[PDB]
Amino acid sequence: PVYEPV
Amino acid sequence: GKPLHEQLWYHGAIPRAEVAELLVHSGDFLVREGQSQPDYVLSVLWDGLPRHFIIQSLDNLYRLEGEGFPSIPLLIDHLLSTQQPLTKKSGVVLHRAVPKSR
Ligand SMILES: [Cl-]
Ligand SMILES: [Cl-]
Ligand code: NA
Repeated sequence: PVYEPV
Repeated sequence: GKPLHEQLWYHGAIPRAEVAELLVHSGDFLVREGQSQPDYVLSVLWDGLPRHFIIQSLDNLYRLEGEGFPSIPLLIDHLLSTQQPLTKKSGVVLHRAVPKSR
């Protein structure tokens, strides 16, 4: 799954 | 303060498919348990698509890319009160808290 780059 | 799991916008172990059904307008958000990983996630609708931000936990603080807060409710209330973007790269802003279906 893709997550926001944080 | 009121524990995270009692907040109206904390949904626990809901999967991404359910997040997409629950968020309707840009800036709608919820916090949930991770699905594929164990950290909490702030999921926010932006221009029709959910965006998923892992809330980092370290040194007794919670953060995205800015300040560290002593709890997730404090982080959320700060984002709502300042309207600052969750990250500079995303431009996403919290506007309103989606209640748990239960
Ligand atoms: Cl909790
Ligand atoms: Cl899913
Ligand atoms: Na607030």
